[PDB]
Amino acid sequence: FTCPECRPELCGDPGYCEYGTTKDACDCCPVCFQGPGGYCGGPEDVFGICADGFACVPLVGTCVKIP
Amino acid sequence: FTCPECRPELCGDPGYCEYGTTKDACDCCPVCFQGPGGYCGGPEDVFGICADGFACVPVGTCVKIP
Repeated sequence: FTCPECRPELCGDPGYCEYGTTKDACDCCPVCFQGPGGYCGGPEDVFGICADGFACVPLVGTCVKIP
Repeated sequence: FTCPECRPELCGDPGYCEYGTTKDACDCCPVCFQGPGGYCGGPEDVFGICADGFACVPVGTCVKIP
């Protein structure tokens, strides 16, 4: 899948989020940061996007802090 | 592609969901429904998931079903 045109108005809302905020893979809309040890990866990072200092690790993977 | 099994306790918090709660793509993590007019679908509904009585309308937008 390649991303069709974005419109800032359309985006839903993730609510407040503890670890950070960031845009969607094509960079269109904001979503929340996955915490440490929480689901991530998947097609289009649907399962999460790791907060800064953390990297998605598979066995789809999970957020773990790098050195 | 397909889903691996998961740890329920793991899945991150989705927040208070004005339109309601549903399950994962892998049927594991809880998720909030997209409201009316909000972004809808894409690969695996990554973009959104329209609430019962609401349909993806082209990617697409949730539009109330009469």
